[PDB]
Amino acid sequence: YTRTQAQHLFIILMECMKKKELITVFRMGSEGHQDIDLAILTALLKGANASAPDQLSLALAWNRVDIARSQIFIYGQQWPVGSLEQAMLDALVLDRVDFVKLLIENGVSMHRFLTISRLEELYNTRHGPSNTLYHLVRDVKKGNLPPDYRISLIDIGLVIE
Amino acid sequence: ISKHTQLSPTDAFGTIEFQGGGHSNKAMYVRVSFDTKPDLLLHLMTKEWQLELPKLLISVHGGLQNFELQPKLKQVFGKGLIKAAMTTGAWIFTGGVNTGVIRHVGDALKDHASKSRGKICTIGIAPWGIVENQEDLIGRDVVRPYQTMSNPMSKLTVLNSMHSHFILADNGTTGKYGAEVKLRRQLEKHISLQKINTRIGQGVPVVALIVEGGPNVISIVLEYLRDTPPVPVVVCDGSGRASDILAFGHKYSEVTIQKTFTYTRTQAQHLFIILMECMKKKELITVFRMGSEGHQDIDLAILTALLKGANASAPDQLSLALAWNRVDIARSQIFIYGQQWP
Repeated sequence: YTRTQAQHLFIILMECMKKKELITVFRMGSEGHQDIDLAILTALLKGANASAPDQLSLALAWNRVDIARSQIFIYGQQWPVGSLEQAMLDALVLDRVDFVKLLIENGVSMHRFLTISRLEELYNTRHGPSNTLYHLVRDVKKGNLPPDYRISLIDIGLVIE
Repeated sequence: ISKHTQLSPTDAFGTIEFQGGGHSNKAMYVRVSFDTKPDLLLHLMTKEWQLELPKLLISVHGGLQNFELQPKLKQVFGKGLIKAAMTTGAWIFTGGVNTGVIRHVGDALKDHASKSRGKICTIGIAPWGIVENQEDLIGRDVVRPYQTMSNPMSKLTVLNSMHSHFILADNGTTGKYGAEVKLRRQLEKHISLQKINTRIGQGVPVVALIVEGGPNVISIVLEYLRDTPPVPVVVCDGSGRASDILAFGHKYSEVTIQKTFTYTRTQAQHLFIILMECMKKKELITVFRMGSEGHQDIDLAILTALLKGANASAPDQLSLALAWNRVDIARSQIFIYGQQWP
């Protein structure tokens, strides 16, 4: 295939095999990861060499619940304190029902998570699909509203009434 | 010290709501001394908790470390245990904390509860010194919320959810085991002698289930086999612990050069004396293997071991099968060729 044994690519080949922690091989029925789409995504989580919260954030961004279920949520992960709470808040803002269910099943409790400030933050999000809450808040509290306005829980009570 | 503690009264009983899980599960609990008489415990469990007297008792002795069972084996084990505990009105005695085989029992209960009706009377007998929150449970006869979140650096373990009742026994210490084994064995002995509703004269049958284990699992198996009423046990092979060693030793009854496993103090220390005593009393051991031997269903393996383990006559076996409401068990075992009914 090359210029006989006189010319070889063995130096670069052995350097690559020295850095073989990142190589992923996809074989039909021989090794694991029989799905190539799983082979690509699982290589990205370990290839980033980041913590569990960063892997969970990446899986949340990709909207792949099974990837986080089979890889991120395993035995002995040692989440930092206050990380699952932030993951739950991010999943709640981005409208990820499957991740909310998975985080609920894996330890987090809604009674301690929900505070007044967190609910205020939830009511003033920009992610997710469109909604008509701003028009209702404008219609309730007088004819005029400032542009850069934070919607307080009093306004939500007024619009509910 | 030489057990110089204060004999204070009990101050923790009621019901706990396991906050955090996706299941709304209630669990009654009491905190009693480890020297409490079995009769009073049975009175509490029968009259205060409104539990009917069981037709069967199952002990789930296993390893303490968080081992992992391979797939296609833990699933069938969980399904068989659930079916045996649900079709037959029975109690399950577990460790209680969320470590070892108790986690497997917990997820088996959790998977069943999402598909079928009914409740399983799972009872956990755990020491008080290992719970992650000794506080948050002192409220007497009042619902106390409990958190299932696990902190790996807390050096303790959380109470396993999906358990119907808890018996928290304390010897006064904190952070060590050994305060519940004797009480659990005494309660099993006292409930075994309890009379079933049938007027034949037979007590509640008791079986033991072994998954994973350790050096003390051989000791408790030997103690079960040496009881004045013998108690059958059931073991598994795909665990990788002394249960697998026991299953291997079940074959070739009376290979002594295979006593090296880097698991105990070399060849100088061995459990071969107790192992060979258990293999001398191997008529009660039952081994469940996937596709190798017979009894491919573990729920059938448990029930068939109880009929032969009682060493009773055909009428008593038929009465037991009638009480368990298992027609197939009597059809395939009791009604065979040459039974000689009185």
